[PDB]
Amino acid sequence: RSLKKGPFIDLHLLKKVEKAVESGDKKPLRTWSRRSTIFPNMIGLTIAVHNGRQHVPVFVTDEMVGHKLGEFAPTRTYR
Amino acid sequence: QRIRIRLKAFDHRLIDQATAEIVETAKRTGAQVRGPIPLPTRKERFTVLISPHVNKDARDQYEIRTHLRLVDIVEPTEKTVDALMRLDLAAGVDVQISL
Amino acid sequence: NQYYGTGRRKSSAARVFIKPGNGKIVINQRSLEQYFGRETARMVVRQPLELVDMVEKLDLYITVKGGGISGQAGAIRHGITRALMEYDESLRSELRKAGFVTRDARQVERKKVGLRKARRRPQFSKR
Amino acid sequence: GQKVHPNGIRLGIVKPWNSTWFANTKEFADNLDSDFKVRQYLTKELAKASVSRIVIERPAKSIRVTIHTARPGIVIGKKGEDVEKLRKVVADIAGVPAQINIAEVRKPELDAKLVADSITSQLERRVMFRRAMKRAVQNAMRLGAKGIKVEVSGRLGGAEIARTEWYREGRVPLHTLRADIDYNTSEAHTTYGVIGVKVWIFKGEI
Amino acid sequence: ARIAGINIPDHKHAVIALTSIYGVGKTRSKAILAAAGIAEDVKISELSEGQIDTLRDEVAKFVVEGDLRREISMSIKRLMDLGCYRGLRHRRGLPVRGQRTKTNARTRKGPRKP
Amino acid sequence: AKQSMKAREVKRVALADKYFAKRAELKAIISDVNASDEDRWNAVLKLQTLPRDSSPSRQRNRCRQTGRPHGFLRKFGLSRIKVREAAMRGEIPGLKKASW
Amino acid sequence: PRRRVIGQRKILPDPKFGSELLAKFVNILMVDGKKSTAESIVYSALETLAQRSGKSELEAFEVALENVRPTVEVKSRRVGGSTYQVPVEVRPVRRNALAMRWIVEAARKRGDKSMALRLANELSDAAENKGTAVKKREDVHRMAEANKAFA
RNA sequence: CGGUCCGGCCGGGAACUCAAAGGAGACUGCCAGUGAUAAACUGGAGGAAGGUGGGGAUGACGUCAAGUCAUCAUGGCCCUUACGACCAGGGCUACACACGUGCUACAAUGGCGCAUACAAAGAGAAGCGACCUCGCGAGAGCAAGCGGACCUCAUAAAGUGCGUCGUAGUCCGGAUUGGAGUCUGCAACUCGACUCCAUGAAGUCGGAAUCGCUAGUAAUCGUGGAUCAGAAUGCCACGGUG
Ligand SMILES: [Mg+2]
Ligand SMILES: [Mg+2]
Ligand SMILES: [Mg+2]
Ligand SMILES: [Mg+2]
Ligand SMILES: [Mg+2]
Ligand SMILES: [Mg+2]
Ligand SMILES: [Mg+2]
Ligand SMILES: [Mg+2]
Repeated sequence: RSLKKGPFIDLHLLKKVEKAVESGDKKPLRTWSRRSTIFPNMIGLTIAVHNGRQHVPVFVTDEMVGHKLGEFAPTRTYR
Repeated sequence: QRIRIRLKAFDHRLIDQATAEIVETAKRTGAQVRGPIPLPTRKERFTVLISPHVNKDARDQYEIRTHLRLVDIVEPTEKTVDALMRLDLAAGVDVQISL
Repeated sequence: NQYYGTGRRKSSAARVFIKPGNGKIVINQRSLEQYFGRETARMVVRQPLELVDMVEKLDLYITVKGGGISGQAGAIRHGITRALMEYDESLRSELRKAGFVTRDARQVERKKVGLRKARRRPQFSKR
Repeated sequence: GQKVHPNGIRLGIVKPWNSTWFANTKEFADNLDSDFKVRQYLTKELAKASVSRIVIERPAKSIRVTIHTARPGIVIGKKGEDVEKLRKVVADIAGVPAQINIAEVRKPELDAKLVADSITSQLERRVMFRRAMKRAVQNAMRLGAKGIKVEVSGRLGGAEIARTEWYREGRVPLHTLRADIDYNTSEAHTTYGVIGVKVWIFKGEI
Repeated sequence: ARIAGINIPDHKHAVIALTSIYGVGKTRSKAILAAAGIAEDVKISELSEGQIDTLRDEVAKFVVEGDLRREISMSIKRLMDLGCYRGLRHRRGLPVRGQRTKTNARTRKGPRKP
Repeated sequence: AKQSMKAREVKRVALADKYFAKRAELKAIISDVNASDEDRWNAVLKLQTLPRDSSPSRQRNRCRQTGRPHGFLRKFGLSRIKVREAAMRGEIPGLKKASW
Repeated sequence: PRRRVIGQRKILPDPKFGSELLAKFVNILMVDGKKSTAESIVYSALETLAQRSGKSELEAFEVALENVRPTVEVKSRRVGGSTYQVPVEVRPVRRNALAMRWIVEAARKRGDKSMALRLANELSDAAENKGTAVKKREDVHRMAEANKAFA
C-alpha cells in the first residue's frame, strides 16, 4: 500500500491526539483526516471521522492500528 | 582542428539553399569542405479530433518534418572563419556550431 | 572484379557478391544452415541456382539487414538474380520466366483512423 | 458536406506559412502563445488600418513582424510616429527586441481578408447583405480575379430563421492544389447575433 | 503416498505432485525439493520411505492444509468484527479490492437471478 | 473555462516555483537519505504545513487561450480545437496535413 | 464480383514434393498465419500415413482424396419467396478444394492426441471411405439426388 | 586494401546498404483477339512496376430545425451579500439488473523449462537514464553518455532446437480472496499501478440472432507514442509470419 519509509499522520490530528492523552478523554474528536494511519497512542479514544456529510464516531481498538480512519466511516449509502 | 555546423529547418527547399550558401562561401575562401551530409528527417506526427464534441472516427492528422544538414569544414582559415561569420542566413534556419 | 546485385523484399535489404569457384554461401559472417532455421527459406535462395546451373561453379558472399525470415530469404533471391545478370545478361529470359527479377512491392498497409487495423473495421451494432 | 480549409490544405504547395520561425519542443509552446498575443494587439490596434496579413519570423533572439496592410500611411504615421509606439510594446510582449516591416497590399479587392472585413464592417453599418456581396464580387472580377465566391451565414437582415446565402462568379476550383486560392473568414457582430463571412478568390493555377 | 495434510499425492512428477497440498504452489514445491535433495522430474515410484519423510519434515515449516484454511478464515473474520470497509464487503459478498459493481462482479456476487 | 478556474492555475504555478522548486524538494530528498536521520526528521510533517497548491502534481495542463482542461498538446500549449484553427491559418510552423 | 471478373491466385508449390495441390492443403490446415507449424503437421501426418499404408506418399493422399471428392452440389436460390435448391455440377478445381476442406475439418473434430495423428487417421478412414469427411460428400449427394427435378 | 586486443575497431575506401534533396519512368504507348473500322475490355511482350501499379490526403448542390451556447465566440433570457467566489471531506468508481464495444480463455496448430535466429517506427534535459552494486522480485543506491543516424528507453515476440506433460476441469484457464511489499505523489481507506508468497471461480468452443475482411488483406505475434506526477485490455502508429 505505502512505502516502509514512515507511516502517514496529519499534524493537526496528531496534536489533537497529544492534547487528548494529557488532558484526559473528552467528547468525540471532530476530524476530516481520513488519510491518516492509526497509531498505538490512539487506542481508547473516540475519533469523529467525516463521511462527506456527518462525523461518524469510531472507538479506537488495538486491532485498528495500521489501518486508515476512513475504513471505519462508510461514504456511500446503499439500501 | 575541425568546425562542425548542424542545420535545422522545417522547410527543405530553405535548408539546402542556406547550406549551399555556407558550402560555397567556405570552398571559395579556400577550405576543405566535407558534406552537405543529409541526416535523417524527424517526422513528429499529431492526430487531433476535428469535431468540438463527440464524432470519434473523424480526425485531422499533421506532421512536423525536422530536416537536418551537416557541413564539416576541415581548414579553419581566418579568410573562411570571418566570411562564414558575416553571412546573412535565413531566420527560419537554426545553426549549431561545434568546435 | 566482384559481380554485384542488390535485392529487396518488404523492409529487408540484401547485397549479393559473385566470384567463380565452389558452392559456398556466407550470410552475415555465418553459414546458410546457421542463419535460417527453416528449409523453405533455404530453398528460395537455392531457386536462382536451378535454371542457371551451379553445383560448385560460383561462390556467394551475402549480407542482409531488416525484416524477417522470409523477408530476408526473399530479398537475397532478388539479389542473386541481379548479380547473375551482372555476370551474363543473356540469363534475363530464364529469370523472367521464374519471376525472380520482379521486386515484390507488397508492403504492410498503414493503420487507418477509425479502423482497428489496416482494413479491420470495428464491430457494427444496429441497436 | 464538410470542406477542407482552403489555406491549410495548400500550405507548402502554393500557399506560405504565416509563422516562418524555427524552435524545439522546449520553446515551441512559449513562442506560439507569444505569436498569438502579438497578433491580438495589432489586430485590435490597427483594426481601422485595414490589416490583411501578419508574418512573424524569429531571427536568433529577436522578432521580425511583417504587417501586410492596405493603408500603410496610417500604420506608419508621421515619419515613423505610429511604427515606434507599436515596436515598443511588441518588444514588451515578445520579451526579445522587435523590428516591424510594413508590406503594401496593392489591390485590396483581391485580398480575401480585406474583402471579408469590408462585408463584415458593412453589415454592422446596417447595409443590405445582397448589395455588399454583389459589390465584393463585381469589384474582384473587374480587377482581374479569375474567380470569386462569397458566403454569409446566420440571421440575415435580422430574420428569426438563420440562412446561408452565397454568390459565385467565374472559376473556383477548390480541388486543384496547383490553384492559388486566397481564403479568409470575418465575423460581423450585429444587434441580432453573429454573421459569418467566407470569401474564396481564385487568382489562377501554378 | 501421503504427505502432512492427510492428502494422497498421485503418481505423477514430484513438483506437480506437491502442488496438491493447500499452501504449496509452484515456487514452494521447487524450494522443498531443492532443500531435501530430490529431483523435480522424478515420479513417486523409486522414491522410498526414506525420501518421503525428509519432504514431510521440510513441508512442516510452512502453515499448510487445515492449519492454513483457519488462518485465512481468521484474518477474514478479524476484518468483519473490526467494522472496516474490507470487512463489510466480505459480509455483503461483493468485490473487496475496489472492482466495479455496475457490471461484471459475478465471481463474488454469484450467478445472476431476475 | 471559468475565469476563477483560470485564476486557480495562476496561483498553483506561482506557489510551485516559490516552495516545491527550491525548498520542498530539499526536504523530500532529505526524506529519502538512508545514511542520515532514520527517525527524528519532522520533514514528512513540515511538508503538510506548506500550501497544497505548491505541489507541482496539483497543476492541470490547460489551453493557453481558451482554458480547456481536456484535449491538450504540450508541443503547442493548446487544445485540439485551437491547434486545428491555428494550423489551418499557417500560424503553426512546419505543420501541415500529413499522408503516408 | 458483380462487375469485376477476377481470375485465381497461383500459389508457389510444396517445398518437399513440388505439388501445388499440397500447397493448397497446407494453407487450408494453416491457422493464425503459421506456415512453419502447418507444413510440420502435414508432413508428419503423411510420413505416418504412407508408412502405415504401403508408401507412395503422393498416391496415398490421392486415394483418400478420390473418396471425398464431390461431383454435384446444391445452390440456394429464392425465386418466388420460396428458397429452391438447384443442383449444379462442381468445377474440377473446386472439387479438390472442398475434398481437402472437409478432411481438415473432420480431423479437427477428432479426439486423438495430436493434429498429425488426427489428420493421418482421417486420411486412413477416407482411403477406405468410412469417416466424417466421406459422410459430408454423402449428405451433399442425397441433397442433390432429391432436388434432381429442379436441375 | 595495410594492422590486429578478432570489436569497422584504426588508417583508409567512396564501391555498396542506408540517409534526403533533385531527376527519369507507365501513356492502353506497342502487338493480337473481341467490339459499330469507335470507346473500351481481354490476353501477350518489354519492364522494378500495366491498365486509377499499392496506400493516403482531397468529401460537389444539398439532406436530417441532425451534434456542439460545457473549447471558444455570440442575440435574447435568468442570478448578481448569489446560479458568483474560497476551503476541507465526499461523489463522478454506488449495484436487484438489461444492452453495446473490447480483453483473456476453454488448450496439444497448446502449456512449461532451457538454448537461440530475424524487425519497423517512435520518445527524451523539471528528461531518456547505461555500467556496477544490493534485493527471489517490483525496485533501490551509486553514477556514464545523450538535447541525440553517435547515448538511453530496449531483451522484439511469434518462429526454430531439445526435454517434459499425454486429452485429465488437467503442468489448460486465470477470476476471486488472504498475507507481505515496491514506486509515484502533501496524501494511494473510499479509489493507482506493479511485484512476491499462497489461493485456483466460471469456462471442455457459446440459442434465437449477428459482425469484420478481396492480399501483404483476414488471422495471429510482438514494438512504440500522445494525454500523463502516477494511472491503457481504449485510442493512434509500427513491422514479423501470412
Ligand atoms: Mg496448491
Ligand atoms: Mg469565459
Ligand atoms: Mg493531473
Ligand atoms: Mg524521389
Ligand atoms: Mg480528386
Ligand atoms: Mg434538434
Ligand atoms: Mg498456468
Ligand atoms: Mg473493396
